Amino acid sequence: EVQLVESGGGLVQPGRSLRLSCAASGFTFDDYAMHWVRQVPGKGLEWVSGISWSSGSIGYADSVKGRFTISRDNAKNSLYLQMNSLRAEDTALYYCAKDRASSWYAYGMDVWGQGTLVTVSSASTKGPSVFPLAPSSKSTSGGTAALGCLVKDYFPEPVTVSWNSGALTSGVHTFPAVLQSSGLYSLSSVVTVPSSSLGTQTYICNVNHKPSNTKVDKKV
Amino acid sequence: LNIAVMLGHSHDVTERELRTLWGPEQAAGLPLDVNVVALLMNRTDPKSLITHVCDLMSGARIHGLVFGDDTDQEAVAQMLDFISSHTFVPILGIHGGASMIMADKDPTSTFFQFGASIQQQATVMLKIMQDYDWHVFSLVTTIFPGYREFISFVKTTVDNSFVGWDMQNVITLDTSFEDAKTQVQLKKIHSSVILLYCSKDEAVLILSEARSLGLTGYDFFWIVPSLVSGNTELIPKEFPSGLISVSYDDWDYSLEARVRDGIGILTTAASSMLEKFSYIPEAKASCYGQMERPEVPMHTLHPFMVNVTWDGKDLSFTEEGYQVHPRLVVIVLNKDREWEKVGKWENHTLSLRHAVWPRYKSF
Amino acid sequence: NFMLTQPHSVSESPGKTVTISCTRSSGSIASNYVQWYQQRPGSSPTTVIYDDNQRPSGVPNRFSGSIDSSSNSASLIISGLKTEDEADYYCQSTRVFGGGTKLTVLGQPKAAPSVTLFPPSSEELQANKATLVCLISDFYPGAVTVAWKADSSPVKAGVETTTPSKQSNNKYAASSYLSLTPEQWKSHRSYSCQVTHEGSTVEKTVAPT
Amino acid sequence: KIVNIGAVLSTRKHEQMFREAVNQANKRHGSWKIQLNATSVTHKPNAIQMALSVCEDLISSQVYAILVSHPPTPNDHFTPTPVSYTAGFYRIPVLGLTTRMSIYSDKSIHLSFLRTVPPYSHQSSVWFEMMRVYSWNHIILLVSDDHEGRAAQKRLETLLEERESKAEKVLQFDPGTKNVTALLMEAKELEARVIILSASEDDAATVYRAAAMLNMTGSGYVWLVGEREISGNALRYAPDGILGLQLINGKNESAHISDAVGVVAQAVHELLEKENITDPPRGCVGNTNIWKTGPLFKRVLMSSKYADGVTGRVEFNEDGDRKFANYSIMNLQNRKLVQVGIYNGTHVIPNDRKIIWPGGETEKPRGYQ
Repeated sequence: EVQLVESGGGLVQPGRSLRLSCAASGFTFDDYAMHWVRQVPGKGLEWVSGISWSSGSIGYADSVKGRFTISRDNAKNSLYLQMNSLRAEDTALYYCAKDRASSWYAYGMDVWGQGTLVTVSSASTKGPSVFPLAPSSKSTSGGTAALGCLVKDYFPEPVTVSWNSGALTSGVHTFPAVLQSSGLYSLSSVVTVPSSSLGTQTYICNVNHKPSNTKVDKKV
Repeated sequence: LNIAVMLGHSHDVTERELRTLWGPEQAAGLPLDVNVVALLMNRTDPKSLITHVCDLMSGARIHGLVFGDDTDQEAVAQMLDFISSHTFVPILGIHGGASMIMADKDPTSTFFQFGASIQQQATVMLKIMQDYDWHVFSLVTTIFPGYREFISFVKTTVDNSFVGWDMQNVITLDTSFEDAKTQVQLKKIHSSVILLYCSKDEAVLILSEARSLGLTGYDFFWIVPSLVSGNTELIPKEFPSGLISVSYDDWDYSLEARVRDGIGILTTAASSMLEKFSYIPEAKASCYGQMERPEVPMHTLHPFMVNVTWDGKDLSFTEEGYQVHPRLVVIVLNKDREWEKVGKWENHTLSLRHAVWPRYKSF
Repeated sequence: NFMLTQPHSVSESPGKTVTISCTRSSGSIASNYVQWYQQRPGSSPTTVIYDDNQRPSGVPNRFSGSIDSSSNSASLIISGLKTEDEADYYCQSTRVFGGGTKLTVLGQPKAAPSVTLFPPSSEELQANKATLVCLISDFYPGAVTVAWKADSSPVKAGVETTTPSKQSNNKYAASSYLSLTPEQWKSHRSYSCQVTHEGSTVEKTVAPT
Repeated sequence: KIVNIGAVLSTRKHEQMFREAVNQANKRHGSWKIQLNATSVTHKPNAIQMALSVCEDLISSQVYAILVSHPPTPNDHFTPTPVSYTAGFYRIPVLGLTTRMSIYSDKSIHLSFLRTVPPYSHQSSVWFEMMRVYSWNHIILLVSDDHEGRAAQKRLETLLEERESKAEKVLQFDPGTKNVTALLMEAKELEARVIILSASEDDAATVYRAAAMLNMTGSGYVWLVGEREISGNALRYAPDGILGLQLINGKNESAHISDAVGVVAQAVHELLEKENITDPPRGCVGNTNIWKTGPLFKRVLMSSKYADGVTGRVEFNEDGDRKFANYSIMNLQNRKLVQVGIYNGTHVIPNDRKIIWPGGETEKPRGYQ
């Protein structure tokens, strides 16, 4: 039946260029216009550009205008999106869509593609930093205490964090790693311990990082 | 009879002195005395045309109307034909917009022109080619309408007579011919003469393109029909010297004679009808209104307007509505950037002026 | 142009009817068309209803269209059924897409989220850094709004949030981080972490030292 | 800003349908710029009064394109000429809906006129493709001659020249003739038995009743007729087994309007995005200047098209009349009109229904004899 296939994306340093490819199969390639809708992780979708049935009617978004170009070939059933001078905020997937009429004016779309991945960042492995997060000033709700260790600026993924050589595992919560604008990753792991141990018991967090070969123990 | 004429702001700008054809006694040797009224008009819009013609119908009753204008619009002739077909008024044009011959008209119309069809011009070009002994050619044609008749007619004519013509290759360069399709297509044309036929702007573009690269030799002659250069006075710099183009007479056969000839045709037709019987049938009461049913029995007045003589030179029409005996005059360019004349035509012969082409400079 | 808005999230136990709105900013909603998109997580978006009230070949009816003007809006009405069809939604009119709302079927009973706020460490202030840690655990559904306020107005610069993920006991957990400087940390009087859960707001406030 | 599109429709209700369609087309792509208003007028009696109405009621509002339609009550004795002639002066394109006469197929007379139906001459193209499948080669062409014979016969002959097979004696007759048996007798003593008929409505009835008295349709003498030959006079003046043709939509003006505006609206705004844009003249009287951008609008409207609507897939050819039409092969069995097949494009698709030839011989008759 109708199916859209696209690929050819990957991590690219800022200031470079790229050229994706989207191929069709089944439905007639000369009868329906196509668009290029891009998502954003966490947030919603957005519009990028579009192409007419043959040529002549080319549309662009606000920020897209001038930076990227779009062209199509009717012979081998392929679609091309040529871009240059990428920025850090243009990290997202990219979808291939087929319209319903013979033009891009209706903005309608059906039978979306399968997506891809392209990211803009400065690739540089860096060691993590472990900081002691101070707990509440001897204030508790039901006898428990909120204290933990924060590991910051490790990249690639993943990292493994344990407490006092894994002696106690109950009450800990390994929250998922985050991704900020800088491209680094961070997470905070807290331990629920009785508030009577504040100032009388020492808790040490153990951090394991394989890409950077870093192991640092910090006391809260 | 109250046959009326209608010109406007033309070479005969006399207006007051324009009442010289049948205004005086002129040739009062025929019965059925006819009074002629002259009009004037500056612009020709369809609503104005219908209103004027139908008001003249509603006013002093008219058995004919000799038109003639000064613009170059093509649809004026067709509007005139449409008016004639729905009013039973034998309108015939002479000079101006209502002169360029169109295709076959409706059978019930009675609209006759004073021009020459494309076939007559093609025959004149072929006669010149045979007389000057350059019987090799290669046509070039754009997507301009009416090209199918020209190509088919010339192909049939070459294959119908002996002479010994050698048609090299027909090059039908279509579309906008912006940059690419000109060069690839215009690569096998190497004949002595070309027969380009297109629109004025298109012809200028092709001639300019071929001047630089394609064909600008001393014997690479160019022949063009009348429609391209039927107005003159807008010669471009791209046009080379020696643009042989047969055209309907403009520099002779003054309008004062054309109107006299038309009035004579109508008067002789009326006299023939009077000899046949004494009916002088009416034309119409009012063109608009609540009246829609036909009133003419078959044609009222039509078959007696052909094969009609005018005491000397004779003129006849055909079923399609052309001129059987045209008076086309062929002109060429020279060093003064103005076509004076070269030869003329006749009943069915050329009678050229220059014995041998004097090897005119291409540029 | 304009900005298309819709409720953040909605939940409903199977059997009843769910309602989703999509409110126009300026101009009549009838001036241009409206369509909705169905996408399951990890899959590709596909059309469910297009051109006001229509269904493409393959849609099992059920879902119905509504472009009732009311207060310049356009709603989505679905007959009573949950099954496995419960995911995010988007309303698109012209070159603009909606914020995005998800359908959360009701299984286990709901529980209030737990929010803990960690002020930046003193040792962090030595390195000219100040990161606020707001942690959310054991909440359902995994769709909350987290923002930071400088005690008199929301602040969006430098804020970070984590998408909720499925945990062991069929619940969700997340976190949030805000990067600030020690100069701005002590410039304001207090900072708050606001979390909204199904119309219920839980807030934690912290002060320097 | 605001652009206008006139129309000349048949009845009052069709005006409401046109307004609804134009509103629907406006609602899709109306991001500022265009608003695409509409102007309306109804058919009027006479012909001169009609050509005056266009100049003072339609051209008086800067119409970018006029939209003609066939009159409801009268026959083809009043095909719309005046709209083409009056609007052709300013080179304002006019879109035809259900006008089929093969005289507008050329541009020597009608300078700017393009329709959405293959008028009559494209029926000849079916004769080629249909003849090959049923195994007969030699044909005789029996055609009328007012204007259809000069076109319908010419198109088939020039198309059959590529196969290097030539048709047999192509006879003709004057319109509205009686006692044509003398002309038909010459055709009786010939070779091919696959006589093709293509004439007018009243004329075709004369041939049918005359051929019956000469026992020319009894066995193995197959017939092939056009759409108009069968038409509405097949109830009591037709033989058994004539394979006619019928357009799949034809008189469905409700659908065509919803798609005629679907191509104009697509193309008007594409032209609006350009450098040299000139509006058309405001009034007929006082102006004699050709619309400068008229040739540009005609070219783009003729090429792109491609609006996928309810009538199929519109795609204009190089000179007007839309190509790629859906035909249907008819048949006559006991004064009935059972279908036999379907023509989509460049290929005839047969069916599962057996057909009856002129004589009841359920087989493939041999044309050669």
